Amino acid sequence: CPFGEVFNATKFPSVYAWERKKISNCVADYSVLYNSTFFSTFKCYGVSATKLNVYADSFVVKGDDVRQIAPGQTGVIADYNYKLPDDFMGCVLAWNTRNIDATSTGNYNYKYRFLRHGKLRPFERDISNVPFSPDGKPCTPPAFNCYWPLNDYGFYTTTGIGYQPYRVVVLSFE
Amino acid sequence: STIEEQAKTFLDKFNHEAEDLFYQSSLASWNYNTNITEENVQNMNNAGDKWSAFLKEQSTLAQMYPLQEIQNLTVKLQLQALQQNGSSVLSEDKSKRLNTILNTMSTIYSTGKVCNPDNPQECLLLEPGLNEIMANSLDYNERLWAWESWRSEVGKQLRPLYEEYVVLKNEMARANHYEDYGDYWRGDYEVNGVDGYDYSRGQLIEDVEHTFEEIKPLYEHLHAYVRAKLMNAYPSYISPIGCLPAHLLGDMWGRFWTNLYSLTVPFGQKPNIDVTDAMVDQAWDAQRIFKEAEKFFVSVGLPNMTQGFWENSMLTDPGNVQKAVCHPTAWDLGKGDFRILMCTKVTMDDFLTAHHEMGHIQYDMAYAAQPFLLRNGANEGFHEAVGEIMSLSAATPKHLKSIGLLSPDFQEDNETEINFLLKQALTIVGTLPFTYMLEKWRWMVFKGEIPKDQWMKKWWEMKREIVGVVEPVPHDETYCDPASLFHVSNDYSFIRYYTRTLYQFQFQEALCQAAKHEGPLHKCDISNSTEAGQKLFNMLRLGKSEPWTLALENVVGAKNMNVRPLLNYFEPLFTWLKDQNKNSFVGWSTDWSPYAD
Ligand SMILES: [Cl-]
Ligand SMILES: [Zn+2]
Repeated sequence: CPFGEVFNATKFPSVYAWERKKISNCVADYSVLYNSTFFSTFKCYGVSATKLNVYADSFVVKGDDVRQIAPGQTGVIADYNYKLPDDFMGCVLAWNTRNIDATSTGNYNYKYRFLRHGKLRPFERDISNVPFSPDGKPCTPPAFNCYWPLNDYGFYTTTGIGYQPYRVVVLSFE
Repeated sequence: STIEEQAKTFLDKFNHEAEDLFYQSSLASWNYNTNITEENVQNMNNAGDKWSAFLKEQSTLAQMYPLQEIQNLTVKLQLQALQQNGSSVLSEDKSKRLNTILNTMSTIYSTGKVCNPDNPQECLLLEPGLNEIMANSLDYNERLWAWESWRSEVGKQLRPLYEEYVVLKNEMARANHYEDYGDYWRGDYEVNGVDGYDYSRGQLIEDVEHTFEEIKPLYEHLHAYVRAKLMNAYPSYISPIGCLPAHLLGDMWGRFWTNLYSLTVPFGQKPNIDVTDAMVDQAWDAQRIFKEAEKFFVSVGLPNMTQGFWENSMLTDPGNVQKAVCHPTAWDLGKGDFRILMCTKVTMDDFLTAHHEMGHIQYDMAYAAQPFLLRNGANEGFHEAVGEIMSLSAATPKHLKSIGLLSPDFQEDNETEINFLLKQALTIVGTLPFTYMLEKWRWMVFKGEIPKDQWMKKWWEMKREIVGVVEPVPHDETYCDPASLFHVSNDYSFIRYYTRTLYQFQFQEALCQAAKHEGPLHKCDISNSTEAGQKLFNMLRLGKSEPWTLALENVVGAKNMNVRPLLNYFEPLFTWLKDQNKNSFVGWSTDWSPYAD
């Protein structure tokens, strides 16, 4: 029922600081979104129908980055911002948001993490912004080996689909 | 941790930071080259210098990681590239000074115009005007005048600067552990580690000179031929066993004998291989042209142009109101952004050009998955060569038929083919000795082998020996003819034009064999041949990533540069030339002159 608040929602979060919405009680049909060539991805993982019965994560990534919101999957996004378990699952949906989330001049709100000691455990999250030394030392940019771990996407409207902004919704099942 | 793993974690911040900061400069550059404003041209300088700044920062930052203690090649390559002192290794004076010399040369070359003694009120510059004379005028004097003026006015002005230039540049070069500035340039072709595929800054000169020999027979014969063809045009002005007067070779420097076609055509009675007529008749437009080029690549197993290519590119001139600079170019902006800027006219020439430039694009895409610093043709020669194969396949009468541009029932006279080939030779083969000689002299200047006071002596000594041309007027050190030519007086390695030119044959050949082509090598069109595409794409997807020697292997199955393919492409012409030269003399006296009367 409250899916209007997630998709169709104005403001979207960066991948590193992704949102979880809890939905129990409320029952919906799923046919709300079942029928739309607005969605570019929509790969499901272990299901597809309606038995009438739930977690919904959302965030924005680059076009090529969508690959990585599937069980297994390479890294950076899956290593460092958002990991899906190999086990459990529901579905993963994406749509192109060039018009919204990108500008002629270039849009830079949307961020991601590319430096981290360790990999995320599925559904884990890291909102730390601590200058990164590949040894655990303290820091002071750009002290030869000190970098900030967060990178700006920088979505312009005239980039390859690979580099255009995409919104994502992951529906975990419980 | 380890300096390796900790270098990986530098390049990674570098790529994904450079990529964006570069896309800044491209988007700017692009705005300008298309909506030429004062507003725009200034932006083109902001991110433009912010780039140079970002670079110098990261260059000196990258120095921090010791070249020595590394082993993941890919990383060593990237680091090497980035740690490029260049200007830094100098003083503060002896660096801005160099910089000074450069820009002045650039501008004086671009801004130099010469004055008509027979009418002082009209005075044009190289392009057009002078270039126009050299290309068209059939008047000995008119020609001799342009040629001389140029090398005399702007030639001399550049002499002092060029003298100063060679020092600071060598000073620079030697400081970075190079034998000379030449040794710096040859640098481009170097490869270390990677056994079986190595190459040194000596192996080049060795290989260029070795290759250049086998051309001679062919060259001397083309030479011999045009010579006699020229005598006819300029009767009494030419010796039947002498060099060719430098001012009668169709352009200012004689770099290409293209324009001599009108005078040297084997069979002037045969007509157009030109569908400019037939294209405009079937009401083709810009779109159709590129949409065709698109089809051509897809045909061999390559991808459609990107949606972004169609909706972002500029395939047509907007005329006035929005004035744009129209030199045809492919753009690899980064961020999956690929564009052509081409002010298209519905002409065969343009139709071909579109196949060339869209070739660069296809290369640019191929190597896009490579990290930023490795996105780039294997060597300075690779990108232009790929470009050129495309026009090779597209220009075949076969391809032109199978497309509805060439009227169905047109046959090929062995005479139309000899025509076309001669055409090619005037350009492809004329420019070769010219090229190799040019950069030999440059090389030798940098190896400190030509004394200041014997600069022009040695220039023309070699134009006579190597190229078979002579000066209409004698030239002391007051002049400086080598710098009369863009590439030289604008600090650009010219040898690329030699190697590319070879590759581009080794390539087209390999590809026809693989496309299974049956006729003369020059009748070859690789269309519809997916099997051949695969083999090309094999080197394409590499970028600067593997050594160029390996890169070459993937395509032609060999580890080095080979000229045989080029000579093959000129077999039916070469034999026919030996025939026409029956009674002609083949070779030249270095001793004869146009002058001294
Ligand atoms: Cl010259
Ligand atoms: Zn080109």
